[PDB]
Amino acid sequence: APKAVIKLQPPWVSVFQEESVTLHCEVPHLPGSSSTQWFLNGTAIQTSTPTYHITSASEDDSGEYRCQRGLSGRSDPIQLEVHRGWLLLQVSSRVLTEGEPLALRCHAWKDKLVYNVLYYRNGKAFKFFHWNSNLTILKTNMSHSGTYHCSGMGKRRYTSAGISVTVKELFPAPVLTASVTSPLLEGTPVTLSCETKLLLQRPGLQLYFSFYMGSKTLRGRDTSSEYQILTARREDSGLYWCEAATEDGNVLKRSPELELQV
Amino acid sequence: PELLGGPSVFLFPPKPKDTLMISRTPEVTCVVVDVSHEDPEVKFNWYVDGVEVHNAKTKPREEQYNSTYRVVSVLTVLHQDWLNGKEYKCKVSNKALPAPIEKTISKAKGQPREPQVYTLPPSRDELTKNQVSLTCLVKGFYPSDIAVEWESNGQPENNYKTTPPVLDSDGSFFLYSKLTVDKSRWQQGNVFSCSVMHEALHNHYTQKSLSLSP
Amino acid sequence: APELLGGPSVFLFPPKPKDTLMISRTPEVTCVVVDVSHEDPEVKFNWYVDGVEVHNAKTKPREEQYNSTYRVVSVLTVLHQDWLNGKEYKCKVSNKALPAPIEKTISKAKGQPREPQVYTLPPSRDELTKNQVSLTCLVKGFYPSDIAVEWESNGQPENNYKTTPPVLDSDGSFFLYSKLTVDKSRWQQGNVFSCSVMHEALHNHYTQKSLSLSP
Ligand SMILES: *[C@@H]1O[C@H](CO[C@@H]2O[C@@H](C)[C@@H](O)[C@@H](O)[C@@H]2O)[C@@H](O[C@@H]2O[C@H](CO)[C@@H](O[C@@H]3O[C@H](CO[C@H]4O[C@H](CO)[C@@H](O)[C@H](O)[C@@H]4O[C@@H]4O[C@H](CO)[C@@H](O[C@@H]5O[C@H](CO)[C@H](O)[C@H](O)[C@H]5O)[C@H](O)[C@H]4NC(C)=O)[C@@H](O)[C@H](O[C@H]4O[C@H](CO)[C@@H](O)[C@H](O)[C@@H]4O[C@@H]4O[C@H](CO)[C@@H](O)[C@H](O)[C@H]4NC(C)=O)[C@@H]3O)[C@H](O)[C@H]2NC(C)=O)[C@H](O)[C@H]1NC(C)=O
Ligand SMILES: *[C@@H]1O[C@H](CO[C@@H]2O[C@@H](C)[C@@H](O)[C@@H](O)[C@@H]2O)[C@@H](O[C@@H]2O[C@H](CO)[C@@H](O[C@@H]3O[C@H](CO[C@H]4O[C@H](CO)[C@@H](O)[C@H](O)[C@@H]4O[C@@H]4O[C@H](CO)[C@@H](O[C@@H]5O[C@H](CO)[C@H](O)[C@H](O)[C@H]5O)[C@H](O)[C@H]4NC(C)=O)[C@@H](O)[C@H](O[C@H]4O[C@H](CO)[C@@H](O)[C@H](O)[C@@H]4O[C@@H]4O[C@H](CO)[C@@H](O)[C@H](O)[C@H]4NC(C)=O)[C@@H]3O)[C@H](O)[C@H]2NC(C)=O)[C@H](O)[C@H]1NC(C)=O
Ligand SMILES: [Mg+2]
Repeated sequence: APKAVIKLQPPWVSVFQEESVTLHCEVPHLPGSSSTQWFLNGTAIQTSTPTYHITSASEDDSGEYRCQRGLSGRSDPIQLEVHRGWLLLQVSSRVLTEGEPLALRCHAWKDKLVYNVLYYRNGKAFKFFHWNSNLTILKTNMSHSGTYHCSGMGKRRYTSAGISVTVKELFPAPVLTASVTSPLLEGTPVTLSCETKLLLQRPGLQLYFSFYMGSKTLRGRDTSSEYQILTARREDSGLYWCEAATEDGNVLKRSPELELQV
Repeated sequence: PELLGGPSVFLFPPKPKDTLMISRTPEVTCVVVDVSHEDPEVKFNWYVDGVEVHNAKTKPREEQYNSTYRVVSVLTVLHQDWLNGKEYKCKVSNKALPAPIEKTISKAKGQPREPQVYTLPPSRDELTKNQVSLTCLVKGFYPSDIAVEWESNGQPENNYKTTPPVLDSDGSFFLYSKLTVDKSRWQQGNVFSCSVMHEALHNHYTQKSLSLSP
Repeated sequence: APELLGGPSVFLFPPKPKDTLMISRTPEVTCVVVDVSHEDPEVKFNWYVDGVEVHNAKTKPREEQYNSTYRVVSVLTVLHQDWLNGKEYKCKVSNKALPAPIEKTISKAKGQPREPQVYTLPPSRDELTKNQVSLTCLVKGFYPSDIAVEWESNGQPENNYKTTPPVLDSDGSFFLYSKLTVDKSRWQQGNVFSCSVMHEALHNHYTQKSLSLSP
């Protein structure tokens, strides 16, 4: 059986003291009339409904939540922090894989008003809003990893504490090989490769490769990793480029141009 | 009432030396910060004593390190207009503003007063050291806009500091300028000049000299 | 109609330089809380000297300001050498309009202290045509900028003087001038005037230089 999955409503992993949040224990097997096991830092919680509602958060609510229903595996932990302060930088997740969107919010204590908000990554403000606004980055990549905070103008300028967000890489730049020899006697068997491999344990994820010449195509998105023209006439000579991407295309990377001489 | 938000405006006067030398170009500088990418267009209207002028030069948008834009408009001014107390108004319009922002600047009001300029040799106690301090006392001037320089034999001196103007009990200002020179240059009898530029001086300047003499 | 975020703000002030340099005086650290609301006026202070908590503080009574807020002040006497040695003083402010207590710390300005050089400069010959006359005290080469300069004559304080702010010099030390204005009759009658300087880098924290018509 697959694992349970916890979802936060609102999705923010950091809240203010006395704020409200609801934890949803989702199991793909949709059960009926079956209890839910909730855990705070390994300790069982005296609540068995499929959702767990914190009505007024305090320090005692902080830690790792995990949940389990039916014959499911226990869920991966979600970490909820409860903070005091003027401004709180809220994020939708602390860890992500490239391609997965990241949501950010500059939350004012007791929902008061700030304006002229700045969002910072690693000390530098990268986004400015006259009116307080959430911010979403759809196509995340490794460079979006860093320490996030925000500031805004209320009666005075206030600044949030930092929070760390990691965007994990999926595969490096798919470098293109050179089979043996350049230059070459035309009438020699080709073999060309695209050098990239997965960095995370993605059990059934498949990468799709496609080899280029100058710009016009040779072979489109295919599950095989090697382009093999039967035996080379140097019409297939010069600019060689590879591209490796996920099936959805939301993570795609380049490679150096291959010196090809047949 | 969520009027709050939008760009801010800062209006800066000319450098004192630029208003006093007909050679140089005095400018008033209107700076707009916190311009967003969503509403990047900034419009400047300039008025001199209420009557609009159209000769200002606007530099293009410049992205700041906090990812906001900064836009600057530079208005060249006539020396006598500024010195006669004409008012300079900058009016800034931008879609993120509920109404234009207006800033007005002018020379400080009040009857100008001529500075008295006195040069003071180093204290005898200082002659035991390798470098001595040459002192220029400038007092009794109004307004506080002034410029002070040191030179010797037609060349600028590379090593002097000047205090800010300080308010005196009579409503006028005073300051001091400290020129530091090698003891040998002072004892060898070189002449050093303190040049003071202020609107209330004849030809907008005076200069007094200082040299070792027993 | 949501209101702007914000509450009380805290400003934390160092002792007067002269108070820390004279054992006969009492140096104090001052914790000023502004924008205290009428609805929540209760303010609580906690003081900490180099981490350790102290209880010798004194909090003045509130005072309304024209913007219809309160301004509570808490004064903490400090030990001279504790301040001169660089210990840090922390003020902790608590109020219901705050999400958490505000903390501010101060300490002596860090950096290698440099001894002031003090020079008195008589009036320029060309000023001797005026009714009043300028006596000049040059203090240069000192660090930090915390300093105190005064004038006296015949045991009595001369108070008709102005002193410029410290100015950063091109060698990283500070300087200033102090200008004492006196009637030209007093100067030419031979009366002696003295510039008194107090700074942490001087021997005994004090030096003085005198000035009078030489011949
Ligand atoms: C996003 O970034 C921007 C950009 O900032 C830069 O980048 C960021 C990322 C940071 O790295 C930052 O540190 C960088 O500077 C931020 O923009 C800043 O915004 C703040 C306000 O939020 C502005 O603060 C005001 O500054 C005034 C002084 O500015 C000068 O001095 C500073 C250094 O001291 C310089 O950095 C400035 O650029 C200004 O420099 C002057 O520029 C003039 C124009 O070019 C020069 O004159 C011209 O010079 C040329 C020569 O080249 C010719 O000679 C021309 O002829 C001549 O005209 C001038 O030489 C130069 N001076 C110096 C020393 O270099 C302050 O005056 C002002 O204070 C007033 O307003 C405050 C209200 O906010 C108030 O609190 C103050 O009390 C004061 O109020 C005044 O009080 C007096 C009484 O004393 C009254 O009489 C007045 O009426 C009253 N005035 C007003 C208007 O109320 C501000 O502190 C800052 O200037 C600005 N920086 C820049 C570069 O534009 C932005 O804030 C960031 N956004 C966010 C959300 O974070
Ligand atoms: C509502 O009203 C109140 C009341 O205000 C007053 O009342 C009415 C009548 C009004 O008309 C108003 O004009 C009046 O001022 C408002 O309260 C004010 O709030 C503002 C902020 O909003 C405060 O501004 C800060 O001021 C600091 C320095 O203030 C001193 O100097 C001014 C005059 O220059 C005085 O008015 C102050 O009272 C302070 O004066 C000091 O008073 C002390 C008394 O406790 C003295 O210490 C003690 O003195 C006794 C003797 O009595 C013994 O000697 C003790 O031993 C000794 O300890 C002290 O000597 C005396 N000094 C002087 C010189 O007189 C500024 O430092 C501060 O600026 C910092 O912060 C800014 C933003 O926060 C920032 O922009 C600055 O850059 C600066 O940041 C600092 O920068 C330096 C570098 O320069 C760095 O090294 C620092 O690390 C850095 N620090 C920080 C934290 O950033 C502010 O400008 C104002 O002081 C305060 N007034 C009073 C009276 O308390 C209130 O704001 C109003 N509300 C609204 C919404 O308007
Ligand atoms: Mg005088």
